[PDB]
Amino acid sequence: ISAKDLKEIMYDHLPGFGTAFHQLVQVICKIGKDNNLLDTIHAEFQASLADGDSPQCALIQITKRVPIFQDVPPPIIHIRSRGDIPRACQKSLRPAPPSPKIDRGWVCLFKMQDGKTLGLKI
Amino acid sequence: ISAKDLKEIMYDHLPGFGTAFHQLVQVICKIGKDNNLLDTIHAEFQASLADGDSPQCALIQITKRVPIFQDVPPPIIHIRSRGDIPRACQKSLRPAPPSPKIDRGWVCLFKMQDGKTLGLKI
Amino acid sequence: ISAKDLKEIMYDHLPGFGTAFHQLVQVICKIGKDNNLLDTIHAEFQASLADGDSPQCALIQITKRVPIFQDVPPPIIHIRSRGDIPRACQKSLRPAPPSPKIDRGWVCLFKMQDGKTLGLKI
Amino acid sequence: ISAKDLKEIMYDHLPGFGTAFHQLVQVICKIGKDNNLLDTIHAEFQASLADGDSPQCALIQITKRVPIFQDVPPPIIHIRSRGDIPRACQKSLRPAPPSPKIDRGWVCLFKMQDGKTLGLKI
RNA sequence: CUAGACGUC
RNA sequence: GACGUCUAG
RNA sequence: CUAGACGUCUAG
RNA sequence: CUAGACGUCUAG
Repeated sequence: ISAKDLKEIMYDHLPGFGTAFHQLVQVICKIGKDNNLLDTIHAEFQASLADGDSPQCALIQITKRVPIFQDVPPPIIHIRSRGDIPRACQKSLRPAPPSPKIDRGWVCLFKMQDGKTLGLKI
Repeated sequence: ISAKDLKEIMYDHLPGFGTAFHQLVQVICKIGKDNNLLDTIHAEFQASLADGDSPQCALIQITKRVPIFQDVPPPIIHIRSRGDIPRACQKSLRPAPPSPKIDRGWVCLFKMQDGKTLGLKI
Repeated sequence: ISAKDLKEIMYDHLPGFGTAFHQLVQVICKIGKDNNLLDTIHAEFQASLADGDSPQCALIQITKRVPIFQDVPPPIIHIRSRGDIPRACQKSLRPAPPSPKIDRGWVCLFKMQDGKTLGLKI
Repeated sequence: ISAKDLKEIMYDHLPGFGTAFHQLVQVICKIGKDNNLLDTIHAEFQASLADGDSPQCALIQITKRVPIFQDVPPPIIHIRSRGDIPRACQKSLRPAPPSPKIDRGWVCLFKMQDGKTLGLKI
């Protein structure tokens, strides 16, 4: 399975667009492709859904049960302005703690070119 | 001159915990113990230290300068989940080439019960 | 200044290997890198040395004088056994209090897979 | 294939008792066992048989063709008297060079507890 | 771990 | 500054 | 020269 | 164990 196919598959289950969970889909598929775990993640998403878990719940479970998400920091994405971040994410931005953890809700860190940093927290 | 004393000596010089180099210590000491070459391995480790080599570089020198590490394949270590691999090792896992060699940086091969196989590469 | 460069600078002034101060160097450089205080830490280290303080004293003064080490808790490090902690650090290990502070000598917290927790205290 | 079964497969081709070659069978099976090379060693034993080589010759072909036997030293076997060595081996004992190698005919080293040492050379 | 060469915003 | 590949210790 | 041997060395 | 190379000795 490809990262794009899993992204699309996870998306078709998500309500709205550009929410924190879409960003999390992006992060999960990115890191998962980077260490050849797309397969396992796919399996876990499917399991979780089949178990009656909501897709957001499933994604969170991936963050907690897939080992790579315990060891990687939330990815840093460089952006231009705070307005580049989708509106559904706006009210979910907050100053980053010393060690933000993916399995504790930290999807990514938005590092702006003027120095500012805002974390995306679920 | 025991595998444990050598393990402890090497660990005492290394930064971090559960890193690729700790695992490499494990492999080096296993093979050395298995063929009574511990003394040699030790001699080479301190010779390298005497050359100004980093402890990491020294372990690598062991693999390059002691001939047996040219002849044995990276060991296969069977594990249940990928989460049995230490956190520091996670970002060093990658698909194995056809004939991976220890003296080229391939510490070991992790065989997962789900079929997956990933090599540990420095 | 990069964390690795600062790490080597600080190491070059430290006696022995795998002491509590080596691990403390690792902690200081890790956190300092996590928020660009590398410059500040470097300046502080160098000023202290020029004033005639031992490098050990300089490191401790860092934990006391640089504000980040009063806002962050001692990092938690996952390891398998107590025998993974370097020998020079062994007699410096002890049960952790409720709120260990970096500026009070608490370098890191070792979390073992047996549940047990040991702090490294200077 | 276990070390004992292969030991026997190798024995069943050998004449006499307590010969240098029975001892060599032991050395080969030990080393192959220690580095999990029993399968390949076996494979070479029959390849040699398929060439029409004498079984003794076949074993020597193992020493020549599987690389590890260039790199592990002849094993030290501790004994009490020279009369502890099987008689068929007596006529093959002689002083050991600084670095005796298995692929050059040095099966093992007989070490007396008084310190004196005799090599077994085919 | 580190060095060299090359590629990418 | 962040990545990638190859090579070497 | 031929044939039996013993040593040394090389090779499988 | 086997084959080469080189010496040596013994015999015819």
